[PDB]
Amino acid sequence: IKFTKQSSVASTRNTLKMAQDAERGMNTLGMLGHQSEQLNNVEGNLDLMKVQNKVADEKVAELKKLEMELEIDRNLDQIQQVSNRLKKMALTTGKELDSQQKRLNNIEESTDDLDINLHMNTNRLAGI
Amino acid sequence: LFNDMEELVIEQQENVDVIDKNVEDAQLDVEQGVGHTDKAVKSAR
Amino acid sequence: SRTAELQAEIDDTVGIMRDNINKVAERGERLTSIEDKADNLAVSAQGFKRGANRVRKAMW
Amino acid sequence: MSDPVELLKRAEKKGYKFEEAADLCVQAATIYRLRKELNLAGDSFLKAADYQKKAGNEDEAGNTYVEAYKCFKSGGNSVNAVDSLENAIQIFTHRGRGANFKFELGEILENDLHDYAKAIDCYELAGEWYAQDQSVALSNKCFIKCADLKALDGQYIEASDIYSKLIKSSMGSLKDYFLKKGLCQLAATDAVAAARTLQEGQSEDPNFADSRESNFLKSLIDAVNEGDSEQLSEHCKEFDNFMRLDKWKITILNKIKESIQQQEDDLL
Amino acid sequence: MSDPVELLKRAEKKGYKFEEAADLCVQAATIYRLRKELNLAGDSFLKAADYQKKAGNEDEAGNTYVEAYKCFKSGGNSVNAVDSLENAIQIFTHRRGANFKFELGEILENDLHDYAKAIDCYELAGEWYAQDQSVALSNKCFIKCADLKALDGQYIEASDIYSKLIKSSMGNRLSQWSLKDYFLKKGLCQLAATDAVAAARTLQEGQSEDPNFADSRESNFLKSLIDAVNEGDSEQLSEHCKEFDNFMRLDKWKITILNKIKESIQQQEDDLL
Amino acid sequence: MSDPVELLKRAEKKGYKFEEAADLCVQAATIYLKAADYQKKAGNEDEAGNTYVEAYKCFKSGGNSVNAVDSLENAIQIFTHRGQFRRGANFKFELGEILENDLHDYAKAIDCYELAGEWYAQDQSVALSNKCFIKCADLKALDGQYIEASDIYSKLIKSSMGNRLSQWSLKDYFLKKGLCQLAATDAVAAARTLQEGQSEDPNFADSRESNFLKSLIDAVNEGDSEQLSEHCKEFDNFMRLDKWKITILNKIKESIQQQEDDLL
Repeated sequence: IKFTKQSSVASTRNTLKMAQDAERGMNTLGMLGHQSEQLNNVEGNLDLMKVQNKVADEKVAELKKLEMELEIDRNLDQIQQVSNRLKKMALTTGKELDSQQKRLNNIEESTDDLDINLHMNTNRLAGI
Repeated sequence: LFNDMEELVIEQQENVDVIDKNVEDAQLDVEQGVGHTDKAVKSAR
Repeated sequence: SRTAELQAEIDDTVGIMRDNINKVAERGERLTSIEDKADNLAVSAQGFKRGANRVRKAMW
Repeated sequence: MSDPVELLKRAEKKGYKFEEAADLCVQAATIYRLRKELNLAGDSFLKAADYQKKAGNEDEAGNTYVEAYKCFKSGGNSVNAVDSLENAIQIFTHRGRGANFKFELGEILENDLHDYAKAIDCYELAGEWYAQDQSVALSNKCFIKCADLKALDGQYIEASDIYSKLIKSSMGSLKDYFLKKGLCQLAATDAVAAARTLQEGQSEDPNFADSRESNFLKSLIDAVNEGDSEQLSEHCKEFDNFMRLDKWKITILNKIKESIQQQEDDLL
Repeated sequence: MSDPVELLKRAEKKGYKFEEAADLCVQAATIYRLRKELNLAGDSFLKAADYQKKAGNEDEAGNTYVEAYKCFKSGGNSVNAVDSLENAIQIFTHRRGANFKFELGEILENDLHDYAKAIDCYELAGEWYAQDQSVALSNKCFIKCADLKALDGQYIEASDIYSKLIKSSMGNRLSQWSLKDYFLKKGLCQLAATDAVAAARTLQEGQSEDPNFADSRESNFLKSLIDAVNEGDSEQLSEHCKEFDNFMRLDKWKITILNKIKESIQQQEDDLL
Repeated sequence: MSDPVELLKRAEKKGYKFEEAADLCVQAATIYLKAADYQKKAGNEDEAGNTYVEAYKCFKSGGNSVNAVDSLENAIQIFTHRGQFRRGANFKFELGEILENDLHDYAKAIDCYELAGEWYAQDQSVALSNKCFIKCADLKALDGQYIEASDIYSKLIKSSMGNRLSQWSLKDYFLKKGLCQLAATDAVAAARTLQEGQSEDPNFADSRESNFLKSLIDAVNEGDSEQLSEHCKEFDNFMRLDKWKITILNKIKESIQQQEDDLL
């Protein structure tokens, strides 16, 4: 009985250690926030390039025209606290990935369109 | 599961860095190009 | 009952994370494609700048 | 603002001449877009794209076709959007994107026009080209869509083959893949193949071995082996209670239960 | 392949002329990079960047300076990398500066151990990031700046930066833990400055403003440290530190802060005589 | 659509002329390497490299691994010659993957991974170089080069030290390194690695990997192969072993058997 309780204590200790390790997910959220700020910048630069390509279109067109029991309990307490916070983190991370996935899809499409507009105007300029 | 996710986002940080740099450079080159087409139109008129 | 609830929550969090891991794969892939296309965009922007400059010199 | 109708008339009269007509059509069409007359703007992009094709500027034509697809889709004209995507896809494929717009075309076919066979073809082709780009996941997404539609369309064997391809590409989603594959093999009355798939998944992927999906697939295989349709229903309810089922699984298991009923008809 | 030395000589002879010299230098330098002679390649990018500056192409000069920084850092020449980053930063600011200033501060802190310049770089990078509304990058820069400042004897300024971090991160669900630590760190700095009352004020503010921090182990640890300093029981502070370490490992920053605090208790014991 | 065969014939006849032949070849191929060769003859090396990448892309898709490898080699050479070592490293990693999985040419895969990691290090991309070095060390240890694999693991440890992000990697790194040192019969080096990991990384000190490595070191010291097997089963019960570890420990057990043969 004593041996089994000792094994249970050791098990809950390792589970707590791993749960704390898992929590240190937050580094992932921090990085996702940083990458989100960068993608916000990419989006702004792409919007500006869309406007500048409109101007380029019109200019190019005109150019062309021109004790053991208690510890088990306390460790379980701590594991429950961390597990709760881990669940919240997993949900938030999923939501953030969803939002960024749609943002990335739009970034990809806009980048392709801009690249093309630039190739178009470059070919037109070549002939002037 | 939290360990793997972290490693994977770190790898993707590189992609985000390169994308940010390239898009910034492209915007500045496009702005210069528009300036050139403006001066070209000014002369052609 | 408390330990069973904790186990259920951990299994659910594993589930949320199992979803999250699939999403981040789709995300790494999107970022690799966007990096290539952003490289394309940078090259095209430089080419456009140079072509416009050459036309500027021509009209002058 | 210039009258878009007059611009289109001038473009037709001029239709370098093709380039000028395309520019006039683009101007009229942007005016239409500014007026929220999305279908007319799409038609005018289409005319501009045709003129650009006549001018030899294939890339410009494809871009204009993409704009036509965009505005037709926003305007609710699915057929013209499909056509524009097709011309854009042909231009792009002929120029060295085809997969992106083919996936979009398959989405349009599946949701707006309900042309499931063409959607399956589009998804398969997009997945093949994405595989050709080593974008393992985009090909995997396209193959997921293709397998889902194929299984819903009565092609269980082909759907299972695509699921095997997905499993092989993703080795090293899988948990579901195995399950789905087995389900398809069970929709084809090939219980032995479903058991083989379950064993392969258990032995190759430790995560799938202890997964609820593996137990559910084993339970379904046992139920089909004993021909106990009620036991299969009980297992389905048990599986739903912890992990909600989706309409795809509903259809597969409904056809399986109707196959048990057909076997009961053969019992007489 | 062309001899990089001959290309550099031709560039010097030609040094439109500046553009041609810069192109020749870039060619010689790419050849050097191909030979893994990173320092010579960096010097050649630097010459090309100088010629580009003389030509009026400031953006190309900045890009070439960035390449100089890259290859000098890869080559182990930290000083030339610092110089290259400085010219690139100046070019960019006159027209990126924050990103390269953060990299420069990292280089100063790790490679050259010039902690004051690293603090200045981090502060400036955070300020510019704030001017761009990039809350997270400014927050990272301010974390680095506050950490170095507290390690450098500037406890009050580090606590002020921690207050700024707290204010910027309040209300954001992503940065909760950061706040939980922020409060603690701030209090620790205020306790390194012998300002126990301010540490108590910070603890009360954190408890009342952030419910997560109120029940956090960090809040209890900070309260225990405040009580220990109030009673002047250095051994009790050590016991609390060991208890805190047993559940949440301490880092070298906290080690230094609490060591100076304990030495301050010893200094108070010297004043007791 | 134009006949691709006729287009290829016209390209061959024309083969500015090289550019036109390359365009014709690209058209015929799109309908379906020669275009890249013509572009090289035309002096457009970058276009040749892009076309080689396209050749590699479709060869890999057609199951023709050899032509895919060749196309990657020409593209890598072109990119490296133009100072684009980033592209060269990416495609060298892809080439190493192709060699390891499709052609089973493990030595060339090791060379490709080592080179890709070195160039990535030259670009300060720590994580990609770390991935390439993981692959290189894994293959080298599986290939009988335990000392070199341990050295690469030491490099990985040094590069990942101080990063909160690569902790787990480190935890494994130390273990793997020790395992390699134990495959080389150098138990003292394995003990030194364990001590260094315990003293340098607090996470590794209390990690199950550290206990397993210590148990393996003790088992090799006492020459108790059965004890090593028991420790391996215990380690598997909580953390599943991978084929790399299986091979390393199998060679270690066979080395104990060789020592037993040497015992007589």
